[PDB]
Amino acid sequence: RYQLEAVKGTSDPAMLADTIAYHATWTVAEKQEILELTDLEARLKKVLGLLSRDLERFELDKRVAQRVKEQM
Amino acid sequence: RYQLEAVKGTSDPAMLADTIAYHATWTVAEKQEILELTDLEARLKKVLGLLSRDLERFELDKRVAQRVKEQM
Repeated sequence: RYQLEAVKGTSDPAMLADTIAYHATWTVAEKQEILELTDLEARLKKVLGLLSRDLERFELDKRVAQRVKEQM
Repeated sequence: RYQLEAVKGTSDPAMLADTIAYHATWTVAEKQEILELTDLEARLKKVLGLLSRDLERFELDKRVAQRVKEQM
């Protein structure tokens, strides 16, 4: 994650969405969609919803993991 | 924001009332039934009752949008 922290001076939002949208691997084809999109706010709210479902399933994974340890 | 300039310029409230009733696009028969009523009371109450309904519809569409994004 130093690859984002060295490009903080670039304030181009569609380019940073192409960066962070690349720096998270959910699906290569939807990253091809985002990398080829014209609109910037659409790809920004898309990456927000993707990080939403990602961190939400992370927390569901932690819930199931504690469930398993307690059943142990 | 150039329709708000004709309602913030002068202080005569009848001209402001008719230009707020004109800046809200509606159906022709409702405009004729507003035209049948000579006072400003019932017609501005009708415009209020429809614009508040418009506010409810926009806020309902936004709430449905956020709940659908989280649900999906």
